[PDB]
Amino acid sequence: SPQLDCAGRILRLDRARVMGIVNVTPDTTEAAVAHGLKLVEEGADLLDIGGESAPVSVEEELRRVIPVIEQLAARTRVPISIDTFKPEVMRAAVAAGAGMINDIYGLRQEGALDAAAATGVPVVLMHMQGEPGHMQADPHYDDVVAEVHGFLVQRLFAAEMAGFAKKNLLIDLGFGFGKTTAHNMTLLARSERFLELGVPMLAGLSRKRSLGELTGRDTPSERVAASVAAHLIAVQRGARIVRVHDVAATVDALKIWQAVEAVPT
Amino acid sequence: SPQLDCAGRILRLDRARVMGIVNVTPDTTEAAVAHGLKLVEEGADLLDIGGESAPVSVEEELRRVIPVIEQLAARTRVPISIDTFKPEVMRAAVAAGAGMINDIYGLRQEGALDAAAATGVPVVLMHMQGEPGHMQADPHYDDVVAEVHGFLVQRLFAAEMAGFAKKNLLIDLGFGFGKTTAHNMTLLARSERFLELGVPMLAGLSRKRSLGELTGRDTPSERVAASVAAHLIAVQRGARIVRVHDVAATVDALKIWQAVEAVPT
Repeated sequence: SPQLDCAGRILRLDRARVMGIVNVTPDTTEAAVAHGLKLVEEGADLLDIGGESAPVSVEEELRRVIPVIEQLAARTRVPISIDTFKPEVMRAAVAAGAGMINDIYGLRQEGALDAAAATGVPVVLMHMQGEPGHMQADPHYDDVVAEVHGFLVQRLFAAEMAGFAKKNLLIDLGFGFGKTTAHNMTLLARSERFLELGVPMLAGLSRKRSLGELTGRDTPSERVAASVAAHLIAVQRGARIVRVHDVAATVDALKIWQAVEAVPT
Repeated sequence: SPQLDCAGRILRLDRARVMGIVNVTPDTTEAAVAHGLKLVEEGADLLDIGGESAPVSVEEELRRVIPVIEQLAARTRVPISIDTFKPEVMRAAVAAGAGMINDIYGLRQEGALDAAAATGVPVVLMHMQGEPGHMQADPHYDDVVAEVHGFLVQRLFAAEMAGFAKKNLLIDLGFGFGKTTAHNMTLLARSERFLELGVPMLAGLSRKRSLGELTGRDTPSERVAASVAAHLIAVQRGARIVRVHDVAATVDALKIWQAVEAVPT
């Protein structure tokens, strides 16, 4: 069973780990720092800091996330991830204490590939159809599994060629990003097939629109039970990190699961 | 796909069904009926009416549950189950419109076997160590799976000898009833073993103390996420009815499960 060296903060991947979501959007720094610490006390094994909400300028993104990373790094021991697709924010976040990069664009932004390689921290390669801010309105796939797989194969290849070590790579199937409810459930059901790529898999389905379509819950905050069910299924099918808003609820569910899995067959 | 004929109210078991818990305890009648109606609109496929809390006298148990069954039967189309171990309560409830008997004692109360046979409604044979009103302080099992199996085999045969048709029998592993948290997790993990009995399996772990022990939650109403996880796992391992307090939450989880399972492997 592998583990991540998150710039010195080790995260074992023998069991599923919970990544809490800390969005810094309008002081706002103290509120976000408090929010992360409260997620840690609820059981979060790591925190994901993001400054996007009009897309956010690099200067504003840096002003939003750097103080929150600096402070959380000094006030918790869990790995602190930076949720950005921009190379300057990757370099600066890591310099302020981030030990992981979570990139919705899959290092496809100009300079992101080389910048993330040079930081030496683990990087999550997400799949999305489209570009940050412009997701496909009518997503389409001949074979959503094969295309998401093919994309990940080539980003992983680019990462290796750009100088990455394999221990520093994760994949994320990117539920919700340019995908219908059918695409999402199909990827989730066949998600175990992506384990053949040999890197840990991160899954994020927290309060996603597809969960609401299936259950009829139009309000995202009413989608807690479905998110717990979704992340449990993702974990059963090989996801070893789950990115969630509802940390305590996900933590509780994983405890039931771990106890069930410990029984010898 | 099998089904229960609950005194004329058909309950299909092609997918897991949600049984809502309606406890009638001290106008308490109008409150319980309203609560039953609310569980139905939240999605409950059937309701379980019980008058126990100190053991309750038969006169009081009937005074509590009969009006609630009569009225709920007249205002919903769902099966109404009576949660009792007592023969008189079984006969009166079924005559008042109950279409199922849910028995913690496994028809072991004096006269229960013959009384329930004569009603003609499906009956849940639960396993418990101990007696109604006196639960075991230190439950023990050499082999909890084999012993729960052996018990259920014998209750099914005794029911067979009393005249039951198989369509009128379900089993219930009785999580929490004369069981440590460890016993519960072993039974839950290996619960698929009991599908060989050839009858539908009902699972109830809603807000149970064992979930609090696994998660650290002292408040039972703080145990929803763990109840959702437990019941999803129970359904994945063969339970086709789940008995729950948090109906809307469990329904939302089961819809996610069904959507994932509909994808072709």
